[PDB]
Amino acid sequence: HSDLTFCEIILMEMESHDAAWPFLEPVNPRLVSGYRRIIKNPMDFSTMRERLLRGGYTSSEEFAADALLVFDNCQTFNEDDSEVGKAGHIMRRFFESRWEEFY
Ligand SMILES: NC1CCN(C(=O)c2ccc(=O)[nH]c2)CC1
Repeated sequence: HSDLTFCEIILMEMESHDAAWPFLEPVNPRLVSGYRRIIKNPMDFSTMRERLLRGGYTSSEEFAADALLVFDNCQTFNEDDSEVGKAGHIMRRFFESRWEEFY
């Protein structure tokens, strides 16, 4: 129970983060040229919210995997100095910090 409750705590805190804006909704490949081709497994906070709400995480590890996928995707598609990339670095470091401060 504590696994998914912390997952809920951190997910809520990421969803409400100032730097969360590139990750609140799935990237729309029709608006982002090359995204479909470059990013094999899209992931975003709302998709993680949907899976978490639907009970779809077996362990806290799977939730962390989806989160890390959000940020791996971000770093794969965006320059580190891009606005989305910079936000992704803030969000990634935030996630890793929060994750480690519990686990
Ligand atoms: N509604 C938001 C605004 C724009 N937005 C991006 O531009 C983006 C995010 C991640 C990425 O990898 N590439 C582009 C995220 C969705």
